Amino acid sequence: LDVELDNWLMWWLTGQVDGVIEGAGLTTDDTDLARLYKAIQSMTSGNLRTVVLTAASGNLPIPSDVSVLNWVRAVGGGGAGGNSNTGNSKASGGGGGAGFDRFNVAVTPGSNVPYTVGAAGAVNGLGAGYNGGAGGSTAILGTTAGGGAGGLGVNNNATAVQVNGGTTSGTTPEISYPGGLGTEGIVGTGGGSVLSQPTQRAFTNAGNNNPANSWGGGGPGGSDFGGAWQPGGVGKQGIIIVQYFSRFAP
Amino acid sequence: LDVELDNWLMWWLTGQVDGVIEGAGLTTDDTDLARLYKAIQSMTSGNLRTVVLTAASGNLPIPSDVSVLNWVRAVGGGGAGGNSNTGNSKASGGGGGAGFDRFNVAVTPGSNVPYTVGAAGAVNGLGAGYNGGAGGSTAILGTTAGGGAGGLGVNNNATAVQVNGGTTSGTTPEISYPGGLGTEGIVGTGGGSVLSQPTQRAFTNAGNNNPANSWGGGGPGGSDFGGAWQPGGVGKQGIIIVQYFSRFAP
Amino acid sequence: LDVELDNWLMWWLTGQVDGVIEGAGLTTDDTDLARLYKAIQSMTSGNLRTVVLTAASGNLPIPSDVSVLNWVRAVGGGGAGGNSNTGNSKASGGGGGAGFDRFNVAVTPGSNVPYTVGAAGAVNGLGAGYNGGAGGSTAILGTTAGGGAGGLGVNNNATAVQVNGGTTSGTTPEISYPGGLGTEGIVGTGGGSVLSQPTQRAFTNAGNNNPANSWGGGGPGGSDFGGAWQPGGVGKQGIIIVQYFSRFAP
Amino acid sequence: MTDKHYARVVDGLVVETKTLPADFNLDDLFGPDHGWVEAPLEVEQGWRKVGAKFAPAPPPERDPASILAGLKAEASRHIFATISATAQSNLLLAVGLASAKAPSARTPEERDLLNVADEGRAWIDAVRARVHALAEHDGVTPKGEDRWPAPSEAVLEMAAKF
Amino acid sequence: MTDKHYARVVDGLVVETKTLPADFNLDDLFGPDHGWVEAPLEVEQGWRKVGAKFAPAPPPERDPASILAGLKAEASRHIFATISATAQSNLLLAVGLASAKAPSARTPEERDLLNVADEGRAWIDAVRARVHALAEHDGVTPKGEDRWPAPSEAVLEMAAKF
Amino acid sequence: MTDKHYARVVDGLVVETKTLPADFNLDDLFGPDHGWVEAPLEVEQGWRKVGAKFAPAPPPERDPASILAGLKAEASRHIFATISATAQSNLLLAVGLASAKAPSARTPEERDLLNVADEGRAWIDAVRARVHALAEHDGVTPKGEDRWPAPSEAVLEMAAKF
Repeated sequence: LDVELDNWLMWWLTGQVDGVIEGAGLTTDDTDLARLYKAIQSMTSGNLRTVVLTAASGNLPIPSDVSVLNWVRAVGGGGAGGNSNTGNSKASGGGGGAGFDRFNVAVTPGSNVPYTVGAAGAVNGLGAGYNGGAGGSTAILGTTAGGGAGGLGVNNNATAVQVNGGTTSGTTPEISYPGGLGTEGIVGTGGGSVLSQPTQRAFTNAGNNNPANSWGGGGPGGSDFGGAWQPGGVGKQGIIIVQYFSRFAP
Repeated sequence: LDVELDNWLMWWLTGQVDGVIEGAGLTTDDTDLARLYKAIQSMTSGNLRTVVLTAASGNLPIPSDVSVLNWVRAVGGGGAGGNSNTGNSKASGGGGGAGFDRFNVAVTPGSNVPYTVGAAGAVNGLGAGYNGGAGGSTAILGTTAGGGAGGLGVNNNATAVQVNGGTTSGTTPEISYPGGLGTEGIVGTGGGSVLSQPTQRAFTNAGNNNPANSWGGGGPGGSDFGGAWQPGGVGKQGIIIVQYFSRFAP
Repeated sequence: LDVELDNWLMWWLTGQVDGVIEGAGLTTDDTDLARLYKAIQSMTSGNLRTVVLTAASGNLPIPSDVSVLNWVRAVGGGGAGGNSNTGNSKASGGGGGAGFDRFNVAVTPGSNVPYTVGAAGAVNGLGAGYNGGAGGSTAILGTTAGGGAGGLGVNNNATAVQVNGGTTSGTTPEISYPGGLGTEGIVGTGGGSVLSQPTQRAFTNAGNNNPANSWGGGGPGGSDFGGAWQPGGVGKQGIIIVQYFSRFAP
Repeated sequence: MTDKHYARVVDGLVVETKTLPADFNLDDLFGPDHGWVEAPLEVEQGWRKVGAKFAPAPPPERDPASILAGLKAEASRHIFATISATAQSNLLLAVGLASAKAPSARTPEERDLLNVADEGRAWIDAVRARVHALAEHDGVTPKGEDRWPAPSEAVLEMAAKF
Repeated sequence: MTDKHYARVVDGLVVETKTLPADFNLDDLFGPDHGWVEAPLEVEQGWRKVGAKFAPAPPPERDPASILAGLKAEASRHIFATISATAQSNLLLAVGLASAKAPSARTPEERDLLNVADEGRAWIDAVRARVHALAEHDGVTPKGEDRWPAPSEAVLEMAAKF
Repeated sequence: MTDKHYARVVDGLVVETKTLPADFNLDDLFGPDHGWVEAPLEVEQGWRKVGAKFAPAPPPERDPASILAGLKAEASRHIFATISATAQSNLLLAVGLASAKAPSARTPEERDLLNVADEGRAWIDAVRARVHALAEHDGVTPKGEDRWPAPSEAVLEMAAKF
C-alpha cells in the first residue's frame, strides 16, 4: 500500500459519500451520523415535486439536477355540446377529450419542450341548432392527446348523431385512455375523460347549462322540453401533470 | 494528516455507511458486500407500506421513521337515491362523492391527525317519494372531500331535479376530482367518484336496488313501472389510501 | 488498531460504496466524484421499467436484480352486448370487466407466474336476440379480476335485464375496482372499467356497433329502431400493467 | 371520554352529521373554514337552523293542485290500460261506421255494440266523476275498487272482442 | 407439449374458457378457490355441467304466449305507421261529423269518404285476423305481404288527403 | 416576438386552432405527423381548406323538405297539447254515440256538442291549412297567433268539460 494511494482512496470515499448529502440539499453535519439516512428519504420520499400545468402554452422550467421525468400524465380538452332549438329533438353531447400517461421519460436539464394544454370547447350558443366547438389538443414531449369533438346542432324532431372522442398521437405512450365519445342525444350525456366522468344533461327551461365535472370532460349537449332552449354545457380544458425528484422548489 | 484525524474520518465514514443498513432494517453483514445495494432496493422499491382506512373516525399511527407521506388519496362518501312512489315519474339518483389526492405531504412522527371517512348515505326507504340521505365527507390533514348530496323524492307524473355532487375544501390538493352529480331522473343514473363508475337504475318490481359499485359512488335512485316501488340503491362509503416508506410493519 | 484491520475496513467501505455503482449499471469513475449522486436518480427515478402485458397467456421474464414488483395493476376483459331483433324492444349492454391493483408485491428472481389476460367477449351477432359472449378473466400472482358478463339477447316488446359486472378473487388486493355492470337495456350502455368508461349505444340502421372505448369496457348492446338490426358493440380485452426497478432493459 | 356530535350547517340546513372525540381539532382536520358546529344528539340530517336553535324539519307542503294532478294522472293511463290504444281505435272506427247507417238497417250486432258502447261511456264518465270527487277525500277508503268500480260484462266483452 | 383447455363452471354453467400450457399451477395463478376445471376442447361458453359431463346448451324455450305477443306487437305499431296519429284523428273527426248529418243530405265527398272508411275498416279487420291466425304458422311464408295484404287505392287516397 | 396561428386541418376541414410562439418546433412537440399548418389569424374553427386557401364555412343548406317537416311537426303535437289523448277519446265517443241516434231524438246538449265539434273541426282544418301554407313564408310574422288562431269559446268549453 502506497502512502499516497490510501490517502487518495479515503479522499475519494469522503467525496463520494457527501455528494449525496448536498445531492438532495442537506448540510454535511459531522455529528448527526444519520443525515436523513444520507438524504435518502429526501431523495425518494421527499423532493417529489408535482407540477400541474394549465396555461395554453408555456415552457416548463426543468431544474438543473432533474434528468428524468416520471409519470407525465396529460389530458386533452373537452368539446362543448350542441344546441337545441325550440322543438322536441335532443342535442348530441360533445365528446370528452382523450388522455395518456408516460413513465421514465427523459428530459435534458434546462428548458423543456413547451407544453400546450387544450382550451375547453366554447359553447356555440349564439343560435339555436348550432354544433358546439371542439376542445383543443394537449401536446407535450412529442405526445398529443387530441381534444374531444364538439356536439352537433339539432333541428326539430331530428336528434343528432354521436360524435367521436379524443385520440392519442405521436410517440406511443405506455398507457393511453381514449376519451369518452359524445352520445347521439336521447341520452345526450357528454363524454368523460381520464380525470372526469360522463356528465348528463339537465332538464330546465332557463338554460342552466351544467358543464363537465372536471378536466377533459365534454358538455352534455342541449335539450328542449316545453319550449326550452338550453344551449348545452361547456367543456373543460385539459391539464398536464408531471412529477420529478429535485432539491429545488417546483 | 493527524494520527487521530484520519481515525475520526474513517469512524465517521463507517458510521455513515451502516446507518442506511438498519435505516431500512437490515443486518450489518460484513461478508455479503452488497447488502441490498445499501438497503436501496429495500427502501425504494420495498418498504412501500400502503394503508387503506375505512373506519368512520380513528388516529392513523405514523411510524417513527416516517416523516413524509406520499400519494394520500381520499374519496368522500356517496349519497343514496330518492324513492319512487306508485305513480309514473322517476326518482333522481344521488350524487357521487368527491375526492382528491395529494403528494409529498409532511407529517410529524408519532400520531396522525385523525382521518374521518364519510359514511354512505342510507336509503330513506321508510316511504314513497322521500329523498335519500347524503353521504358523509372525508377529511384528513386539513383537506376534505365532501360527500355527494342525496337523491330527491319524487311524486306522481313529475320527475325530480338533479342534485350536486361533492366538492373539495381546505388546503388545495394538487388534483381534486369533483364528484359525479346525481341526475334529474329520466336517466336516473347515480353519480360516480374517483374509484366508482356511474351506476344506472335497475328496472324491477321487487326493489332489487343495485347499489353503487365501489367507494364514493352514488345510488341510482328509485323508479316506477307496473306499480313498482323501487326505493333506490344505497351509496358507498369513502376510503382513504395512504402510502409511505418505513421499515416497520404497516 | 491493527495494521490489517483498517485495510479490511477500508476495503469493506469501498466495496459497499461501489456495489451501488453497478447496482444501477454505471462505471466506477474515479473523477466524476458524484456518479449521478451515486446513480440514485437512476435507481429510484430511472430504471423504472414499465411493462404492459396483453398476450392471452405468457411468462413474464423477471430480471435477476428484481425482487419486488410495485404497482401491479390488472383489468379483466369486457363482455359484449346482446343483439337486437327487428321489433321494438332494446338489448342490454354487456357488463364491464373488473380490475385491481396491488403494491409492493414480492416476486422471486427468474421466471414469473404466467399472467393470463382476458380476451374480449366476441359478439354473438350470428343471429337476432342472442346474448353476447362474456369476456375472460385476468389472473396474475394469485389475484384474478373476473371478466364482465356478456349482454342479453332481446325479443320483441320485452327489454332485457341487467347483467353483473366483473369481480375480484384470490389474494385480496388492497385496492379493487368492481367492473361497471351492464344495464337493463333502455339506456343500454355498456359498463365501464378501471381504464375504460361507460360507452353508450349508437342509434343506426347499419349496425355501426361502436365498441367500448378502452380496455375492460363492455359492449353497449344492440339496438333496434326502424327495422334496424344492430348487434351491439364488442368488448375490449384486459391488460396487465407492472412496474419495477432494474438496470436491465424491460 | 364523551364524543361530540358535530353537524355541518349549510344555509341554515343540516346536511351531514358526525360523531368525533372531543380531543380533535376541527380546524386542523377540516381546514380553515368548515361550517361544523356542535349539535345535540337528537339533531338529525335535514334540520332547520333558526337562531341558535336546531328546528326539526318542517312538514312537507300540502298542495291541492298536486292532489288533483296525481288523481288525474292515476286515472289518466287507466283508460289506456283497461283498453289499449289499438283496441280504442278499433272500437271508435266500429261505432262511427256503425252509426253511419240508419238505425233501422243496423245489424243486430251493431245495435248490441252500440249499447255496449253506451254502458262503456257511462262507466267511464262515472269513474271520471268519482276521480274528480276525491280531492276532498285525498284518495282514502272508499278507494281503489270504489274509485274505480268494476266494469260491466259488456266492458270485458268489448275488450276481449277487439 | 399439449395445452389444457380449462373452463370456469359456475352453478353448473360454463361462463369462460381458456387454453393454457399444462405446466402452470391453477392454484398459484387464480388464487386458492377458482372453479376452473379441465374440459374437452368441444366445450364452448354457455354449457351445462351435469355431473361429470358437459352437456350442450339447452335449446331456447318456445313460448306460444311470446309468439302471440310478437305477432300483435308487429301488427300493433303498423296501424300508426301506415296512418299517423294525426291522420287517424283527422279521419275520425271527419267521419264523426259526416255521420252527424242525415245520409240524404250528405255531400258526395261525405259518402265517398264513408265508403273509403268502410273498406279501410274491412282491410284493418282482415289484417288483424290474419295476424292473429299466424301462431300456428309462426310467421313463415306466406308472410309479410301475405300477413299484411296490400291496401286498396282508397286506403292510400285517404292517407294522402289527411 | 410574434406568435404563429396554427390550425389542424383534417380532410380540408379545420377542427382546432392554436396560437404558439414561433420558436417552437411543431414536429418535436406534436410528433412525426400532426397536420398542423400555418393559418391567418382570421381563420376560425370549422373552415374549408380549398387549395392554398382557407375558405370560410359554407352556409347551411336550406331544405324545403326540412321546412315542411318542421311546420307539420310543430303543428303535430299541438292537437294533442290543446286537447289531450283522453280528452280526444272522450269527445270522439261523445260525438259517435250522439250521432248513433236520430237528430230529432237528439238531446239539446247533444246538438250543442255536435255544433261545438263542427266549429272545432273547422278550427283544426283552418290551422292545418295555414300551417301548410307557410313554407313560402318560412314561419315569419304573421306567425304564432296568426299561424295558430285563437280557438272559439266552444273549443275551450269542450276542453274543460272533457
